[PDB]
Amino acid sequence: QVTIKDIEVLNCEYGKNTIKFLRLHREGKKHFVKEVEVCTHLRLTSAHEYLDGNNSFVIPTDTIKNIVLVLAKKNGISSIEQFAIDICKHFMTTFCQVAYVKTYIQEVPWQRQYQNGVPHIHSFILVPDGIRFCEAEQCRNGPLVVCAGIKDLKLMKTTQSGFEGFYRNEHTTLPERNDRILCGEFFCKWSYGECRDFDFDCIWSKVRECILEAFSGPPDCGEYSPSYQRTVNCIQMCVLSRVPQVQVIEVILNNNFYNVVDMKALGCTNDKEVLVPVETPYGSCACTLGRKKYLEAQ
Amino acid sequence: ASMSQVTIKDIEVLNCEYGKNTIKFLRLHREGKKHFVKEVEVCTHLRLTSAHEYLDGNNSFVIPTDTIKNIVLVLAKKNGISSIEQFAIDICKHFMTTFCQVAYVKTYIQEVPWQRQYQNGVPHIHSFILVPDGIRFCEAEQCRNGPLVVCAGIKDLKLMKTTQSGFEGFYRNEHTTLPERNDRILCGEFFCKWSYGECRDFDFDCIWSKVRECILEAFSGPPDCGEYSPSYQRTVNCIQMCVLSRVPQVQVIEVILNNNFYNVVDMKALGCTNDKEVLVPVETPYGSCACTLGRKKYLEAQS
Amino acid sequence: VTIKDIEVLNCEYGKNTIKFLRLHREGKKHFVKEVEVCTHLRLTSAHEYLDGNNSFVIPTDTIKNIVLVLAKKNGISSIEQFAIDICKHFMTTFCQVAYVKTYIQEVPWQRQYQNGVPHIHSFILVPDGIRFCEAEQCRNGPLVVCAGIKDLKLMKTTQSGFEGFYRNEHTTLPERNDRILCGEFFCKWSYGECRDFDFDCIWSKVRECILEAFSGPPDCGEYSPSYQRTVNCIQMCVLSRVPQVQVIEVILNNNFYNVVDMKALGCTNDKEVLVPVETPYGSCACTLGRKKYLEAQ
Amino acid sequence: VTIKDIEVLNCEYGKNTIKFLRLHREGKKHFVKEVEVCTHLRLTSAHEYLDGNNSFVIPTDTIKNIVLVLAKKNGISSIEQFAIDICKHFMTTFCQVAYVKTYIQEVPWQRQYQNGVPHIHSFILVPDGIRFCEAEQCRNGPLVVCAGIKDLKLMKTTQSGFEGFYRNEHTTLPERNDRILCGEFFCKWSYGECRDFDFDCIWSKVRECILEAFSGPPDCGEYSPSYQRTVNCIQMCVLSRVPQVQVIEVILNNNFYNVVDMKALGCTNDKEVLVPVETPYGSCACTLGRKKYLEAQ
Ligand SMILES: O=c1[nH]c(=O)c2nn[nH]c2[nH]1
Ligand SMILES: O=c1[nH]c(=O)c2nn[nH]c2[nH]1
Ligand SMILES: O=c1[nH]c(=O)c2nn[nH]c2[nH]1
Ligand SMILES: O=c1[nH]c(=O)c2nn[nH]c2[nH]1
Ligand SMILES: [Cl-]
Ligand SMILES: [Cl-]
Ligand SMILES: [Cl-]
Ligand SMILES: [Cl-]
Ligand SMILES: [Cl-]
Ligand SMILES: [Cl-]
Ligand SMILES: [Cl-]
Ligand SMILES: [Cl-]
Ligand SMILES: [Cl-]
Ligand SMILES: [Cl-]
Repeated sequence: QVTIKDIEVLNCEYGKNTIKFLRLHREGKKHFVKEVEVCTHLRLTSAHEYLDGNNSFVIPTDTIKNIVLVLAKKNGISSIEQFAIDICKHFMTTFCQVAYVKTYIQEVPWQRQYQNGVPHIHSFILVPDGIRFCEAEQCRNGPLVVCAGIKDLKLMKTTQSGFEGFYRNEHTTLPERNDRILCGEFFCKWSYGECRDFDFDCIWSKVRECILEAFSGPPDCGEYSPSYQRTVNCIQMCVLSRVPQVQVIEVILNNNFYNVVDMKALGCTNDKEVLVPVETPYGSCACTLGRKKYLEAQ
Repeated sequence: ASMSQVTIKDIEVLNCEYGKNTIKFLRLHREGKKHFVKEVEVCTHLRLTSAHEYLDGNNSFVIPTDTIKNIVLVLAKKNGISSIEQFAIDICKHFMTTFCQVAYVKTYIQEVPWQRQYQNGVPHIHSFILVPDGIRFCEAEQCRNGPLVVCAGIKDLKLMKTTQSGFEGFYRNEHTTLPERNDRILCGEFFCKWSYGECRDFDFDCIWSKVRECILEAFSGPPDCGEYSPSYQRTVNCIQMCVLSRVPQVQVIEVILNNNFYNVVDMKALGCTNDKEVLVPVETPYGSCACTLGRKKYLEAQS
Repeated sequence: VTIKDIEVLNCEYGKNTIKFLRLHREGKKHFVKEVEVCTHLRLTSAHEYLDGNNSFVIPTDTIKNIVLVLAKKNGISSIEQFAIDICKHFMTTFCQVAYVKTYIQEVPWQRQYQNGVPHIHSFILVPDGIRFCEAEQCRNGPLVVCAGIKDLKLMKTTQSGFEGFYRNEHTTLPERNDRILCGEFFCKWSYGECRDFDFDCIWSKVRECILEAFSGPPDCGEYSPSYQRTVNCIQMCVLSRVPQVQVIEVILNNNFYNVVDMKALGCTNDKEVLVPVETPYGSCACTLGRKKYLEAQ
Repeated sequence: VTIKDIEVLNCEYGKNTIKFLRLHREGKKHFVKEVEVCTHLRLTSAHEYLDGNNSFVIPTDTIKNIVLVLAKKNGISSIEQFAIDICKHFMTTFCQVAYVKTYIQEVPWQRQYQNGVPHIHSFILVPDGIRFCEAEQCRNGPLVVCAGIKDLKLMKTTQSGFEGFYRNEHTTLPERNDRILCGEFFCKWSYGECRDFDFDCIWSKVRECILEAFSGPPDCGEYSPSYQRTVNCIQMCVLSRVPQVQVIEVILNNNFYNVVDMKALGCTNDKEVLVPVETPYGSCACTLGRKKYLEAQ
């Protein structure tokens, strides 16, 4: 005889997803664009809309959309991180029924066109070299926490990669390799915690450079990777060493193996000339590192 | 910093996880001329008892993701697949009993929805058609020395009712332009996931089917009149309470409803009168709501 | 380089992915037809391209408005009749239209049932092959109607092989008399100008022919010596059983299911565990027409 | 219904999505060309379909093997030359082949740079337009080569309108002399049989013409009176500046950006916040050819 008495609400969450818009800014003839996709989710201090059919405290998801568009118009978007902070602060300062707010934003990667070294006043091209995103979240009476990241970042090096000295058992057929293609799709996300004493765009760029440089090694010789997992650690340690603002960094590496096609039966000798990617199944590894000092201090 | 560099000393590993994703295969079973298929997609992830592969470049304890794939295929061949839940349990148990360096294993499985073809009510011995009316999945996970926990679910389940839906009496402020509505199309894409915890005294396929029926029936109401929904959130609660009322084996149920609004096109400027005849779906932006309900007795009984 | 040096070989424009649901009520009982419509025009002039002169251009926005107005005024008895109505509207209304093509696909909503009782107003999405149609007309030429089914995925676990094929120095494929036959089908058939029949009944009849020819009889099935032969069996079955079909195109995109070699893993895979190859993939395509219909042009 | 009553209008088969990377080393410096290849054949007979006789069928598996062997033996100087090599191989090797078509697209790997210094062996995926080419040949006919760029998304925030279009009772679109012009481009051009040039240099030249004609000069831009006129400006720019292009097809799929009405929200939106409409969407397409090239057939 199952009633509300027997049942606990563990979690209730709602929001508006994929709010797409472009913020246009004009300085005379020169146009500036920031196109974004925004998700904003709320947890309310009550669940009457679920438990009783009573919508009294529910802010319509339509109103969440309107608030995002109004703030874009009124505040502009200097950085997606500042815009995410503004949205979270709006919900927390305005609505007592909001226990928690989270805003996710990703940039549409528009770049200004150039003709013969001259930047175009109002013409752009889509150049996805890794999607910039950020995330702000706040519990009522808790810290406002900001994360930034880069996803759908596909990096490949054609050498200075192996995987040797791994655990062997009766189901292990993988050969030892000291030369292979290292191809990874990266999801990288880092927390600034509460710190905001810096330029969000400059620090995002600095973290991106650390990820590319740690992945590749120096351009004249590169650097040997003994595993996907070690490359993830090199990226994380490089970011933490060079960017003090990063408190916690998560890196997910989804890899594609490139197989040297055996062409003996086709009367041919394939000396790492023709390689076929395996898209599925695929390996993943994931690590989150945090500074001892930041975790201790809570 | 006051250091030119962080070292292992300054850093904590909060999480390390690796695995094999999208292991696709079909398990074929023959009873004379009659063929039976189970095609699945499997993901298996491990956490090891150390992170030396990350911290030191030492792969001694790393089970190749290739070996994870080989083990999944061997177990499919040796054990068969009576249910994806039993197969996920078998995979988790294999990793825990075989590899001392495994601290944690998680197996996710989804079924390719093959249905046997029929001609004039007669089942075909060996011919199938793909019919995605909601993707069946399950998830098993175990910490070393902890419970083996099994969840089942259905995702990409798209349900629509053309009436008996409104949203009224919501909070109003200066940015609220949404009108009150007591008649609209309720169109939802559902993700539903439920925990059996450690309980296994039942047929996984029969109970999965029972939960699916509860979801469709609670969404729709009775076939002769339906049932009024005063919000997406209330419909989620009706689905959850229906499952919890009718299926004692479900301890915890999560439901996510991603909705599409269908707008009655204003056709006045085109010289005609649209009386809820032509409606245009809004795919983005879209609303979502999510609720997880659990039995007090099951949650209490854990620590 | 000027207008003088250049020929316009082709000019075409239109509105894509017009999505809407047409709701019809018979008391408490609701009926839905949700569709995605594309409508394309060729104009008798290209001044909008060649001179920057939009005088004859029907805005793509107007194409959308016309599709929605016709849905409201006429209803949708069948997507084929709706595609005919759209093509006729553009041809009879706009002298600047040289050519119109309307593509329509159905969102595959099915009415929910509880204990064998149909629900008055509740539906579930069941994509077991997308129904579509295409109507096209050149100015004062025939209005031609095609219907079809795409994203139709059929699989049989035996009664399939591929043997006796051409061998050369780059041919490693073994002969096989037992394999899984798994195909994603695109099927499209022309009624030409004929309209003396129920579009929904004939569509259903063609779908049944495709499933039955693919599968063979349910007690024993039927051996397929190639993907290409299975395509021919489907086409000949449709042409035999559905006189209204004049021309039928079938595309079969196949997935090979490989019996995993498990010798190195210390066991024996007797066609028990098979791994699908999604890419690269084989395709074959055939279009058959009735002599009578082709001759009579 | 038998073979007697039916004509085969078309038979075609092939291998789709052959993915591989061709690696080339000059000491420490690595060069990559990763491609996706489709190769389709029409055979001189249809016995595999009509009779269940596979004697002349080249397995699609052999098509894959041939593509990989040619990549290994010849390298890939350009995807156009590789597509030519594949077509020539099938025509010279197999007398049962009536027709061959090879489609190739590049995976857009770019070499990584650190402060202007190229990395010897490290790359990043940067899809700013997918490069493709297509070669086709009928037995005893010319080997024809086309090159192109697709999924090219360009946007300008002004110097775009659409005015003076045809009005009727279903036309609600207002006249506009200022709007965002946002287009996803598919561009494809024919060299015909001509091959007296560097395929990579000419591809780059055509890409620059497309960007420059779309944008106009960087200090003022150039007014577009329609999507259709912008397509014409791109085509005429390519034809003016690249003599090797004989025929050019351009498809523009547009997204309208709507200035959100914010009056009800107590706000004044002066082209500050714009929401893109992804569906439905307008398209226009034009193919232009040189008189000289078309006449000379
Ligand atoms: O670097 C690697 N890490 C792994 O865990 C793995 N498994 N197979 N190959 C691999 N390579
Ligand atoms: O049922 C509804 N719940 C919501 O939270 C909501 N927001 N806008 N419309 C809505 N409808
Ligand atoms: O039935 C088949 N037809 C083909 O053309 C083919 N090519 N490889 N395998 C094949 N199987
Ligand atoms: O430039 C344009 N061309 C068209 O054909 C059109 N239709 N609506 N808007 C349009 N804009
Ligand atoms: Cl540029
Ligand atoms: Cl290798
Ligand atoms: Cl530190
Ligand atoms: Cl069936
Ligand atoms: Cl049902
Ligand atoms: Cl068998
Ligand atoms: Cl086989
Ligand atoms: Cl006939
Ligand atoms: Cl770079
Ligand atoms: Cl505008």
